[PDB]
Amino acid sequence: SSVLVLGRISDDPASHYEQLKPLLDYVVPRMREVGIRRGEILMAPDARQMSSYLRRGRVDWVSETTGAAMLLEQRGSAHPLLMTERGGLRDFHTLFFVRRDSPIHSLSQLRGHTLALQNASSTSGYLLPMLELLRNGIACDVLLSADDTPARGSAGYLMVGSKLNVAAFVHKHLIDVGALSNVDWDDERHMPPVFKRDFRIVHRTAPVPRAVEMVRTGMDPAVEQRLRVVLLQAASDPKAGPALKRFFDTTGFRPLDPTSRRRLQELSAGVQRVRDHVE
Repeated sequence: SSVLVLGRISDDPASHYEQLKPLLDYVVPRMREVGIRRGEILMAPDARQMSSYLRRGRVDWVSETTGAAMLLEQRGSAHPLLMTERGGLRDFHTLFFVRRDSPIHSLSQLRGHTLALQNASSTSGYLLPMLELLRNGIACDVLLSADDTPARGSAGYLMVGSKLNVAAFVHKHLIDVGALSNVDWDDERHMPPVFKRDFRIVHRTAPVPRAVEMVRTGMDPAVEQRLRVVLLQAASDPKAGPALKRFFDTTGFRPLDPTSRRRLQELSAGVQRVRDHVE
């Protein structure tokens, strides 16, 4: 509580540490006037455990994609501070893709076929695609392995972890359809051009805001206000551009406007619906 703890949900803590530390080092000295003296990094493996840390006060601030953010909010653990723009983009969406040779040409044809998804905390790799299926009445059962097959008339999904794995499993004929964000699609670490050229897009979800800064339930109001101000000013401060670069290429923060708020509400309902019906 004289300590500011920055975190994120992470399956690779050793590598995401470097993305958080620079910005934290920029932030902490500018927070002295509200009682902050030092900064710490605490990451968690999924949204459930991050919520626990949030609720117990072990983490103060996380920067997340908006579906993941709403998981945190729904679990009583955090609330939005600022909207975050990354890679020059305020928004993103999910796309579904197949091998070009695939008999699949539309979302509806997922019925009877498999879907590669990322992890349960992924906005673009889990929450958006499942929501889209729910919306189209397309049942999707968890499959246990790559030998497991969907129900006739339902889709089934296989959790493969990484974004590269979604692309890999689909390229190699192990799964019929993959889900990635439009942004991951043009990112060569996650969608290698040797795979991409064999793929075809068959469906796009509506866009959502890309990311949000969230702060924990019970944060002291003054610390909250000052962190907000600091982050708002960081964008236009050359002393922060390198750290912002590292902070998932953050190119912008902006206030929660009524539009972004209602879009988060919409998203939250949708995420609550995924959660309710994929328990």
